[PDB]
Amino acid sequence: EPVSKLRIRTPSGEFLERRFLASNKLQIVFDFVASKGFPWDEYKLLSTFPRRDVTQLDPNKSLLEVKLFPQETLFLEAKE
Repeated sequence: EPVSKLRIRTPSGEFLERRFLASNKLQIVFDFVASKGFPWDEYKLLSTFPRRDVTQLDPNKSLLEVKLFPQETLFLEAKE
C-alpha cells in the first residue's frame, strides 16, 4: 500500500499533480485527468520511457503493474 506520485504536464505547460495507491486501478488516473478537463477521446496520456500512451493501457491494471511508480512525469497531448 505505497505511493504513486504523478505529475501530468498540461498543454498550457502547467503541472497537474497528485498521489494515488500504487495499488490503484489505472482508470482512477484516467478520471483524475478527465475531471481536470482532459478527456480520453481527446488526449493522449504520455509516459516518457518506455514511451506509451497510458490512455491506451488497460484501465484495470495497477499503476504498479504499469511501471507508474513511484515518481513519474506524464504528458497530455491532443489525440485531436
